[PDB]
Amino acid sequence: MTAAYLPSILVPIIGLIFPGLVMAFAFIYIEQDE
Amino acid sequence: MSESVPFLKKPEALDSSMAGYAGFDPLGLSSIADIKFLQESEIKHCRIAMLAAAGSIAQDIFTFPGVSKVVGTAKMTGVHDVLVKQGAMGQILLWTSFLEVFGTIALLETLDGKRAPGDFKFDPLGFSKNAETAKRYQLSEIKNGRLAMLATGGMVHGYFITGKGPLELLTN
Amino acid sequence: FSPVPSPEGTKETYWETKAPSSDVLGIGAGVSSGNFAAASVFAALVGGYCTGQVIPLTVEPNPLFLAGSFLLPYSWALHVAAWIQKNNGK
Amino acid sequence: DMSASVPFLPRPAALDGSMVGDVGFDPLGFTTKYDIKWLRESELKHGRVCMLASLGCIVQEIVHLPFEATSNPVASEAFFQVPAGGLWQIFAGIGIVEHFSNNFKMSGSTMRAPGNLGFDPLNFGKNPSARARYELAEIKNGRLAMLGFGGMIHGCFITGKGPIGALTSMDWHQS
Amino acid sequence: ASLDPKTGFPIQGGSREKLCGGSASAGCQPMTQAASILDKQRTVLAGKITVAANKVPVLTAAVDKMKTAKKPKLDRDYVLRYSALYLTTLVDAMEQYCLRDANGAKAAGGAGLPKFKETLKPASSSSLYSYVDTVKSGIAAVSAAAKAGDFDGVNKAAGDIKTAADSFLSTANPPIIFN
Amino acid sequence: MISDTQIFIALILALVSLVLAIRLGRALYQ
Ligand code: CLA
Ligand code: CLA
Ligand SMILES: CC1=C(C#C/C(C)=C/C=C/C(C)=C/C=C/C=C(C)/C=C/C=C(\C)C#CC2=C(C)C[C@@H](O)CC2(C)C)C(C)(C)C[C@H](O)C1
Ligand SMILES: CC1=C(C#C/C(C)=C/C=C/C(C)=C/C=C/C=C(C)/C=C/C=C(\C)C#CC2=C(C)C[C@@H](O)CC2(C)C)C(C)(C)C[C@H](O)C1
Repeated sequence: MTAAYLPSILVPIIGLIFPGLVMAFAFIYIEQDE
Repeated sequence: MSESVPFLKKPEALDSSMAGYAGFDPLGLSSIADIKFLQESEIKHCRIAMLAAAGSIAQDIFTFPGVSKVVGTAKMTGVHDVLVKQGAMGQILLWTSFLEVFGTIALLETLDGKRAPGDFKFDPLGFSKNAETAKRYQLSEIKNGRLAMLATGGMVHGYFITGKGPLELLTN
Repeated sequence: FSPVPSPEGTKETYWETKAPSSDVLGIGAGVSSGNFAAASVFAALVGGYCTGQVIPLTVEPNPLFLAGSFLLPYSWALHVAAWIQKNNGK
Repeated sequence: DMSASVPFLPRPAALDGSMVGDVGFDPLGFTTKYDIKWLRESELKHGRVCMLASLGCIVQEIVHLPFEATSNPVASEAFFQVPAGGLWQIFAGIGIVEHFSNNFKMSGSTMRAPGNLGFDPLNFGKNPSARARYELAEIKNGRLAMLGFGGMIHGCFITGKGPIGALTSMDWHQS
Repeated sequence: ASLDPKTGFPIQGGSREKLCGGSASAGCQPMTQAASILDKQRTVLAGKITVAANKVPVLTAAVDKMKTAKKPKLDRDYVLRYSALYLTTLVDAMEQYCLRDANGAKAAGGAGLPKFKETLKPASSSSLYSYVDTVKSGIAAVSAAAKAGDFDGVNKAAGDIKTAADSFLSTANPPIIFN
Repeated sequence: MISDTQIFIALILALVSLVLAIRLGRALYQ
């Protein structure tokens, strides 16, 4: 595979950090009074 | 009642003031379409047919320099095919399509009513400055144009049978 | 809920009479019932004749007989217009 | 009322006569759909590019820099036989010049007389009426050069020679 | 410095990052590039040739597997579909490099859109057109062997293509442009 | 085959789409 390193970089980020960040920031937005 | 067709009733949408009025509308086509549209269409068919008839006759009489080696035998409509392989017919198409884009606009204000049928204001030479000579020239344009439409049909159809072309068909 | 636009020249066409007003015929509102009825039969005969002449369809069909075959359904609309005009006194 | 250039057509509302270059020639009603200040700015900018381009076509066919990749005198073919790093460098520079001259503005933002970009370092427009005469000159030479450059580039696609070369030897004895 | 075997993209950096004003030094960085658009089209064509030629042993290796089998059939469909896809792509790219190499900048679009009446010199009058002829004959051999059932014929013919395409690249020495 | 540079072109253009998607979403959100 060409650029074979990309799945081992992008899959943990997309699968763990990306949801971990949207859940973290969505929680802040849904739990703020203003 | 109608002038041209005495048995038939006068066409409701047709009036004497309009050029080339003979009360001729047996099928009542003027009732179906807007009269200004038909009038512009008749004038346009007239002027193209006058050009076509004179073109048929002149192309019999003489030929412009060099056309004889582009096209040798073909006379009436055969030349059209030879010149589409060349670029002549395409060039004329492009420039008449330019003029007919502005004719599209012109017909739109005719249907808005601010322009008379066939009136392109193209009178460079002083031939319509009387409004009596103008009406006579208006009638002669319509009549010569109608005669030219029938003549263009007769010249091309004669070519379709014989291939002679108009004046050559006359001679033999 | 907001004004619904229609093209200019929109007129009222709802009818509860025997026949619709001649306005439902558009550009043919002034044609007589005799003229539709004769056009209706003419379009039916010519359309059927042209249709009949090309029923075994070939790779070279006559284009006038194809175009002339469209007169058969067009005749159906013609006799409906003939019935409408006859019942409006035209 | 009627159009001065197109006698059978009415005169477009957005022309009004005052604006330089008006002979009532707007048949397709483009002024009703767009702001005419933007249209004139576009027309002036187009004509200015075209005057530069036509002058470029003639002068390149006569003379070129004493280097290879500049020898070819056919304008279209010269565009390709030349370093593309230089060509993009011109494209970037044009992008810079466009920004500063228009004072970093968009279509609404640009409008200031249309086309008055301020780049007239010499005092040619001494008399303002002589300025007006030069304005009519500018648009007429620009309009002429738009058609003129277009003819040159399409001659070059057809003939493969360039402007003066295509004129001097035009094949009268064939299509 | 060369073209990637499978991708056909400029691979080596060429060790040229010179900003060098004055002499451009063919600085591979854009706006310092000394390469013409014609040179870049030539590198694209050479890249296509590399992909095709590296694919040539795939046919050679596939044909060898076919011959080795318990019963041998020489899949005429595979051999033809290779020739219709990879082999024809080689010939057309080789012809185009010849066209640019002979007529010059006109083939780069100087004469305009590709037309039925190309107003430029043909792919002939090129020193490397002979190599294009070799590949064309080889394509005919590949098809002829497939119709006949000759396993050895396909393998030799593909080898002829491989030598010819490599020979074309060596004589041409296509400019390697990374911009 | 596809080069890594070609993959990087796609990542640039998809990034441009991500920026435009944010702006469209912010406009819809008001
Ligand atoms: C809807 C489109 C779509 C989908 C479902 C996938 C799916 C996948 N891709 Mg992606 N990909 C796409 C488009 C898409 N691709 C495009 C257009 C590109 C070119 C830029 C890529 C480039 C790409 C790379 C380089 C890699 C993947 C990989 C993967 C796999 C793992 C997930 C990952 O790492 O994502 C990462 C994907 C990206 C960073 C690219 C952006 C994704 C698209 C453009 C956005 C789609 C947004 C969508 C419309 C809305 C989602 C929100 C939703 C809640 C409503 C998975 C099969 C990985 C893989 O193969 O692992 C085996 C990997 O390494 N993809
Ligand atoms: C969506 C993608 C995804 C990916 C890429 C992974 C990746 C992994 N999982 Mg899986 N997992 C996932 C989803 C995913 N998980 C889901 C949805 C579930 C629930 C069903 C699980 C449940 C699960 C279990 C139960 C286990 C794993 C394990 C593992 C690890 C594999 C074994 C290994 O060698 O670990 C070696 C791991 C390490 C050396 C530790 C690395 C820790 C990382 C690098 C630091 C992370 C920091 C943190 C995320 C930052 C947070 C930021 C903030 C925004 C939240 C690997 C890290 C195993 C594991 O944890 O391995 C120990 C394991 O036991 N997973
Ligand atoms: C000056 C100028 C103006 C202008 C203008 C112009 C160019 C005006 C041109 C007008 C023209 C071209 C008139 C030609 C009409 C031809 C006719 C009526 C045909 C009759 C043929 C018959 C009966 C036949 C036949 C035949 C048959 C069928 C078959 C043949 O075998 C035999 C035969 C040949 C006998 C305008 C108005 C624009 C404005 C301004 O003022 C400037
Ligand atoms: C404003 C001002 C100053 C200035 C300035 C500047 C930069 C002035 C430059 C002005 C220029 C470059 C004018 C050039 C116009 C070209 C034309 C009109 C040609 C059209 C083509 C034709 C007729 C043709 C053709 C051809 C065809 C199609 C086919 C060919 O085969 C043959 C043929 C040749 C016949 C500055 C900025 C210095 C400062 C100052 O404070 C204010």
